[PDB]
Amino acid sequence: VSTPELKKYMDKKILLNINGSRKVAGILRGYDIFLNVVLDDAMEINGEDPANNHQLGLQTVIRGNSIISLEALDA
Amino acid sequence: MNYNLSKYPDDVSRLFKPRPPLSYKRPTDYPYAKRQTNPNITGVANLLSTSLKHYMEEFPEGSPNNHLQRYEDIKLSKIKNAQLLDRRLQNPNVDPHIKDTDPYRTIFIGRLPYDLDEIELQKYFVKFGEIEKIRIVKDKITQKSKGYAFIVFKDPISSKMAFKEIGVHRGIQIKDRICIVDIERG
Amino acid sequence: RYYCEYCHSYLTHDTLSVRKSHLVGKNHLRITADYYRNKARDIINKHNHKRRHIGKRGRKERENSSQNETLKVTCLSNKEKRHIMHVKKMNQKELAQTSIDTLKLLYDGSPGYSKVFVDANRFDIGDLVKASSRSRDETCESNPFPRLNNPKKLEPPKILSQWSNTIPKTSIFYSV
Amino acid sequence: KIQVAHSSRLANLIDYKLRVLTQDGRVYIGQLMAFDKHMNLVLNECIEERVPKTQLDKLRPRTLNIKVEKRVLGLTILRGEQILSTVVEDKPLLSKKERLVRDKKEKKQAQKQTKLRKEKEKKP
Amino acid sequence: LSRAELEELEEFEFKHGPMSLINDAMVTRTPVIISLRNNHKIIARVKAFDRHCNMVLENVKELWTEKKGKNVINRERFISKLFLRGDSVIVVLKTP
Amino acid sequence: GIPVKLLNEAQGHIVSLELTTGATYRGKLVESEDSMNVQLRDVIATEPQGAVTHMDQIFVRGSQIKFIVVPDLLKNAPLFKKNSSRPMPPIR
Amino acid sequence: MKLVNFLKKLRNEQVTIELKNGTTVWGTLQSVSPQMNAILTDVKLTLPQPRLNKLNSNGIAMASLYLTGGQQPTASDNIASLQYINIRGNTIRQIILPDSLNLDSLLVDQKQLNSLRRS
RNA sequence: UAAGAUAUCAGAGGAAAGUCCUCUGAUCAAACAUGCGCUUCCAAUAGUAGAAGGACGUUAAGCAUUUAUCAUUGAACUAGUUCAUUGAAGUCAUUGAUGCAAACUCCUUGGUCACACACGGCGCGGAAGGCGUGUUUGCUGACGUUCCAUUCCCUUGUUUCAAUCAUUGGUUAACUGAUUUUUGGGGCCCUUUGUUUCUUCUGCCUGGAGAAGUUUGACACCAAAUAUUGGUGUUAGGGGAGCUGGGGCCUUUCAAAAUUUUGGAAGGUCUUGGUAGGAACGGGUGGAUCUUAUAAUUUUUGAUUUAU
Repeated sequence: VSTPELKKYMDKKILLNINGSRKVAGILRGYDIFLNVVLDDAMEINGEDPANNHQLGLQTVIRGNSIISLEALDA
Repeated sequence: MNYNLSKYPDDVSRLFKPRPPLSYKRPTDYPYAKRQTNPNITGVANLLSTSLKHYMEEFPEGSPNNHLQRYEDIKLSKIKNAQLLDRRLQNPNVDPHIKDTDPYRTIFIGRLPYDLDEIELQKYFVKFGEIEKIRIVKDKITQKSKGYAFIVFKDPISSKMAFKEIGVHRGIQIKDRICIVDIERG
Repeated sequence: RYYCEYCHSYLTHDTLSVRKSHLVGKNHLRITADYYRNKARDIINKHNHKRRHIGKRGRKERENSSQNETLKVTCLSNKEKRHIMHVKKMNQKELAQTSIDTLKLLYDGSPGYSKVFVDANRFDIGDLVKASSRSRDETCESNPFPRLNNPKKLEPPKILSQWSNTIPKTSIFYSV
Repeated sequence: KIQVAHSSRLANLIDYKLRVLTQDGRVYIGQLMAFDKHMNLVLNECIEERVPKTQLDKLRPRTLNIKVEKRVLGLTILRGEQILSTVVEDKPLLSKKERLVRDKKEKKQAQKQTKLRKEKEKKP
Repeated sequence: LSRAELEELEEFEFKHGPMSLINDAMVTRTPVIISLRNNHKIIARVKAFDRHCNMVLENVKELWTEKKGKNVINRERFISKLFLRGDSVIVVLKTP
Repeated sequence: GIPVKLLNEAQGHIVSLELTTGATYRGKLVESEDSMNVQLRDVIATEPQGAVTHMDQIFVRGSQIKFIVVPDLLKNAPLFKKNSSRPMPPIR
Repeated sequence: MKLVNFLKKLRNEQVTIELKNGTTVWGTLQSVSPQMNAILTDVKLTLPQPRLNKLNSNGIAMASLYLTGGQQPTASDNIASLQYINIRGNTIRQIILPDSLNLDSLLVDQKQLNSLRRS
């Protein structure tokens, strides 16, 4: 029905938790009414900060049925 | 509280004091990652289709779907409705009762009062040219006036001027009912 | 249709933004501020009028309380009680708005006072208050020696009015 | 204990202290105040009650006593997706006769406000 | 679309579509096997079905197997008349 | 529906959450929409195994909320009045 | 068609709602909602024992059974009796309806006939 | 977010098929009344108690358990162990957490009613259901428009006895019963805690009082900025007359059927409810419900029985 208002968030670095355990940080470009979201320069965070962390791709789009939370780690 | 980023002033904002933080309690259900419905669903096996015969011999005749026969009663009744209509469509060049002069001279008049007469019908329709014939139609099964008549004028231009005038004029009032006019149709 | 039941009025032109112009409108804010101020006092002012359950007293306790003398009760007049409830209600308003902040007054010229007590410019709260001067740059170069006709004496300890005549009448030493 | 009306839906039993079950096996017990199309509900002074993992061997089939660890959380708004069933616990503080009395005095008082508002809006 | 238009569409998809397997199983009195997402299978005869795939069944024979450390048992539970919610099912076969 | 209309009544007051993953957030609630999804500001976030942190700004899909705890003084806001007398509307 | 409109006519019957958990609920049925929210009366909700030499039963449902406040202390086997249980629709897996009632009277939906009789 | 709808069924009627509309049946529902030898519950005072529920209370560092990071490099070492250095993350807690049990303290609830201290009911209530008849209505509520509507009295500690006073009735001035006024005596309550908590004003424990008022109104309270405006709430309880609804019973009158049953009218008696709003009509009116868009990520057409 209504579009989720993340208008203030876009172009900032954003951590979000995919389903349960996986955490994905990137720079948020765009969003839609289902909360499927797309972001640039993604990186999958893990327990060891430089070691297990690996980059995903140039552009990646996430389905909104696996967003739980979406914290804005910038201003 | 100190900051209170709210529409209200500082007194009203301090008025909505929240109950203190929720105590932590170690969770009892399954973790959200591990959550799943039963996997390893063993498919409809050949061994299952081998054990069908124990069920099949036990209930060889299935029970009758009598709720379906309520639908087979109605749909077959609608087809029989068409056949009684098919008995009627085979039976207008025959009827004797519609078989005088040119069908371009014939007005249909309809919705006429049950309790009209041919003389009042003649008065009104003779308004639009000399009449060659009338007939009110009556139910041949028992002579209820059917509420229609056929009126043959000496000219089809007077039949179409009678049509003009006394049907598209809302329906000619004769006695107490609003009488459509058409051309013969039939 | 849509309406705001604090104001009791329907919206004239229904859009989404006309709602938001009414939702953060000055008239509407003053209503909803005032609406909860009334429901606040009404739970306290309408005090729980409890229901009594009277037991048939004993033969024993009726004789032990008969020998005990009847105490005098004190009932004030209607004019008297209308004033004393005006006072006691205005007193409980005061204990709401005390907020004993002597401790902020004591650490005024200290070396981190800008960063902890100014509270526009902490870390925890500081980002939130800038939305809704004495800056963070202040160091201990300005005002090197506090006592240079600058500081004010510590404001003396407060005391109860009712019992203002329990105080010892004379000081021990001669003040200036 | 308490006997609920044999045909009483969720709309009827406002103010009845309920006993709502979620999918995880946690129960919220409080006074109901609203509900909805998809059955999410507002309890007034609810308490979540959980059977901890250690106690749960005790409920397996053999007077049992269960240490139920509960935590207060006043005035929640639950979600529908999570509810599994409901059961009634207590009946409301006010009578059935007295809940009609408070309705008719409030129905009278609500009407008096509008006519006093309409005539204060009409002339001024 | 109109309300009458959907009534035509529903009669089509039941008659000339994937659910025609169920509809042709109801009319011809042929028993079906159903697999629920429970991981246990019921051998039954259909008496009605619907859009959501829920269905009223008759002479139901459920067949449920369980295991605990590689020890198996095959349990059989008989029911006269049953009403099955439609989300539970994953695969319906029609017996020969 | 009142359950959702209440959540709009709680803007700019401290609330709690409990996401269906089993976390617990509690900070001041800035935004809410009709699908019960919320933006909290200046929060304290408690992971399901007890670990607590602080984060400035957070958004949550409404679908994962298990309950919200609201300040207790809204228990008598006027959503809950049974017999209400609205005036006659103005003509459009 | 809605086959939930069949359940609405099955009112005042003995029934067994059998849930997604594995919890069976034997009781007297009342008004079923359009979303299948069945609401019962004189109920007895239980868990079966999957035998197999002490295989552990549904851990979540045993908690939810005791929490209802219907389980009596000297219930040796795992049952819980109470009055009035309102049950959210999506949780229903099966409904074991009784042997006595005739389907043929009840499976004739009225809106099914009222579409054909009107045309 | 939208559209549509306001019980279903069957029969007769009005404008061969169907729709629209109307009165007659059945079933369904709601509200209101009103019954059932209906079901369950409603706490010592002839005593210092006790029942249900709590305590996010104490004893208590109780008792009994089990827990406190990983990687890299060197030394010693048995053939794992300790020490030191470098990196990674790191809820708080160890007076903890987990299991077991008791004692004490304290909180909220109610008919702490009337009669009786008497060798498997049929006292007056209130609370909660189940079941049955009857009436109204067929979603419900404001609002407007024409109409029908149309009352009073006493009391606000209570009860009981005595004294007198007045009024009314029975009988032969006297007696008896009922009711009211002034005093006195006794009983219980005053937490009514802002000393009757329907307002306002006067006022009180050697007393229970006096004055004014009651809904297009009055009163209380809250909020301001320099009196006004905007908000929340109060306007009660008890008894009697009247007036009217419902229930059972009695006698009379009438109709049908074979002295009786069924229905209708009136009078009498018992019991119970209401007592200031109600009817029609009208709207680009509110809310509820229902059907369909809607089984396609944000609730209800399955990723929580931890399973191979």
